[PDB]
Amino acid sequence: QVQLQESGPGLVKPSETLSLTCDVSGGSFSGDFYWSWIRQPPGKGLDWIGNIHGSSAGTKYKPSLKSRVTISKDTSKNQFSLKLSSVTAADTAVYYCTRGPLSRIVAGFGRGINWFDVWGPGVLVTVSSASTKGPSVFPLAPSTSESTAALGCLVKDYFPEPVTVSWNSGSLTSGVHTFPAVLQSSGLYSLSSVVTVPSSSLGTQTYVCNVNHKPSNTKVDKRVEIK
Amino acid sequence: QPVLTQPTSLSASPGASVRLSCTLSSGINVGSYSIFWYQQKPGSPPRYLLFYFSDSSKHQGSGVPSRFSGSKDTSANAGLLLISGLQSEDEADYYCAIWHSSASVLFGGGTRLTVLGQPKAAPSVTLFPPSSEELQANKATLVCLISDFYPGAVEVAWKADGSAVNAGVETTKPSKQSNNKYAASSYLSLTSDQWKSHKSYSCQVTHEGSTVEKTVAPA
Repeated sequence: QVQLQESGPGLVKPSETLSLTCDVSGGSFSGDFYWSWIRQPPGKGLDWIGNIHGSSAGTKYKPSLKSRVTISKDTSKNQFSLKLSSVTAADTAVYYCTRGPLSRIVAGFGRGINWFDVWGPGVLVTVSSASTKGPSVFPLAPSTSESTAALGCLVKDYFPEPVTVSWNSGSLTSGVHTFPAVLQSSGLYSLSSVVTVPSSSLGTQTYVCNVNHKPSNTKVDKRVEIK
Repeated sequence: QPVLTQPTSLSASPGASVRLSCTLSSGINVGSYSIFWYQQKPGSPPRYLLFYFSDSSKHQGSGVPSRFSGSKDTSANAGLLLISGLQSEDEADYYCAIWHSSASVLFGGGTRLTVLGQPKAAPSVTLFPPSSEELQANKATLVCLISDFYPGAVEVAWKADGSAVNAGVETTKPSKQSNNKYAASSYLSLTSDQWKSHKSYSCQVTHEGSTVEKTVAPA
């Protein structure tokens, strides 16, 4: 399978240049198909930025962005890149790389330029003038106890998004609920991740939330104890 | 300045057949363009659904059920995405797209499809008092987690000793979970001294006609 993966800084300051890369695995870059960049502001719809053709390396960009955008390629590394200059908060979005179908599928179709058949998972880029801030991770200790007990971690006052939370290094998935963050008037995010376990489990099992805040290069492993 | 118009929201009952329209602006003609369709579910990237130019020129896509198909309405100058026998998993955002020679790839604003038969579900509420760690930092954050409710609309209020709190409250918008129900969270951010100064705090979640209130008490 031709798997794509977007990478790049999660935070870019205004007027600076956003720079992303799409690594392609399982397939060659060269071929009669387009490699494309599409973005989606949070909750906002889809917006096409531009593309580069696989075998011709030619480029096509959104007319309202032509002055600001550069889509380039690295055949030695098998990855393409996106550069968007003079960004503002209007450029905050999840950014996706995509690949069109093979020529065989487009028999007399117009290049499948707007055919986005395989997608990357997407990376969030926040354009903001505020500084990065790692989280403070506080235990949410379970509570008379009911037959099920909820324990969790509060991931408090971080910037920017996103934060992921696993439990017991991924060993624990059933009953895990990580909630979308709140954003405070202060500009800082907070979120909570709870796992719901049977009462019995509190005397036998240890519980560790694993908090990953990639923008601050911080990971925290916090044991949720009972007191 | 060509643009694609999609209805922002559409609701239909299960088993119904629905028509999602992607209307092209007056300057361009729908007969001249292949309409592409993309589907996006919460928490995941969009996927190619199908493209329809005419009965001779179209493509269905790996894994796309035959109930989804493409069509056009020349009189309304619109591309159509048709869904027969609507299922609950068909709930998603749907995007259309064309290539214009001078305007490049044009996306429609996207249609948010709702299926109407789903039953009401009451919210389950968990309230956490602040941690001893946070208290040692002179702060206290109360965390109110609200899951498994439907419809997605709730109201959250806070009380101190049973009386309304007037500040320090932030509440997330409802998001949809993996079980098609809705989730939200509300935070009451205080100082440790404010936490100490009342005998009880409570988080009151109002869903439909009723409220479930959880309470914590310092020490």
